[PDB]
Amino acid sequence: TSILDIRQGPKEPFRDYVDRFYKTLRAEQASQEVKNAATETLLVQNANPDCKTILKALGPGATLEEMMTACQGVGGPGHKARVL
Repeated sequence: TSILDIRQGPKEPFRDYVDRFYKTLRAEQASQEVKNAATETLLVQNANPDCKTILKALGPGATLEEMMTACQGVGGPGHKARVL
């Protein structure tokens, strides 16, 4: 029931990931250093690796739209041969 549980699933869309992130955040919006703790940085940090890279390129203060746009860009399943 922690924000950690909020991760960027493989088959899970970024939207669902954000919903969870914001769901847990609002579940107990608080931390030992919320100020120092950049929520956005948490989502990105708690986000996949590639997304992290894409988010890194994004900017130190991208918008949800930009975050979702980059996430949507992230690679994935793109072929016939059923992925492992």
